[PDB]
Amino acid sequence: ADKIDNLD
Amino acid sequence: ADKIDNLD
Amino acid sequence: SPGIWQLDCTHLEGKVILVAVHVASGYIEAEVIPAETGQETAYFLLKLAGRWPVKTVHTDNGSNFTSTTVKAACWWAGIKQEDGIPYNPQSQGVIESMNKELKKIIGQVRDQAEHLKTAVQMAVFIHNHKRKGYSAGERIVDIIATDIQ
Amino acid sequence: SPGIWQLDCTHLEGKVILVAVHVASGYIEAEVIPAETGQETAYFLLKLAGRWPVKTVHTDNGSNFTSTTVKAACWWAGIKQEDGIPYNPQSQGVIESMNKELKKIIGQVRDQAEHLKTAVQMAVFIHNHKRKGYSAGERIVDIIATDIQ
Ligand SMILES: [Cl-]
Ligand SMILES: [Cl-]
Repeated sequence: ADKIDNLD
Repeated sequence: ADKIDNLD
Repeated sequence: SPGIWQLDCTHLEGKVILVAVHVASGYIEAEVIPAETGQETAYFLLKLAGRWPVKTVHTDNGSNFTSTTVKAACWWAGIKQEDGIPYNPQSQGVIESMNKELKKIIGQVRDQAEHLKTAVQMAVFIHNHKRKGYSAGERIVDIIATDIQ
Repeated sequence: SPGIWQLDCTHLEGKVILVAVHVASGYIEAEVIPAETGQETAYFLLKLAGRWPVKTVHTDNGSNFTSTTVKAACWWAGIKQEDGIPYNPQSQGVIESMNKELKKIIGQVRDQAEHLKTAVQMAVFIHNHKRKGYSAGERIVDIIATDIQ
């Protein structure tokens, strides 16, 4: 998701 | 429950 | 003084952030929980006392002071549980200013994290490493090491 | 060496206890998670680095060393992510003996707690406050304060 905790 | 984390 | 902490509870995004502040340094630990219950508060204090030498905790409100679950955790971990009455009115303002600082930081990171808990731990890291010069994380270690020696 | 930590993952009750050990003191932090994923390990490292000045983490296995989520948290938090190869074979035995000690402690408290996570935090508290004499919690503060000075 483009987040540090959800790179997806 | 007579436990620290559940006194019940 | 090396062993005195203050609990603080603030709200964001419909969730509760529970914070412990080491009064003499301003270092903090914090967590996100769905709501502020005696069981959640007791577990947080058990965590904190396993990690730092917690002598006294000033509770954030009268429900956590009354809670027998909280008192049970403070007995287990050897912590003196006290009220949080601001006999020094400076306390009120310090806490309010800290909550505004944390929410500011959380907003500056918020879009790097999908979950609030990640943003809150980013904010703990920034707060504790900020040089104001020493940081809060340096001050707490120095204070406690001085006490130990 | 004030900044070096080792990850360690051990299992009990069908759950995973993830541990970080500060190698020079033997102080630990730990949590219970349902399984050991790069997201859970990354969040744990973000928590740890906000609370102590974590310079290097030796990962517990190859999957956490490879995980881009763990590398992302180590970048965020300024940690050098390293492997956990026991070039000093003494490391292998220290970790094994630590896991056996924590499980021993957890057995000794286990019936005071309904949930495993409480028992593990009781065991973290007992491990860090045990004098062997100074305790690991005293050693870590001494070591880091000496470094800051
Ligand atoms: Cl609440
Ligand atoms: Cl697993």
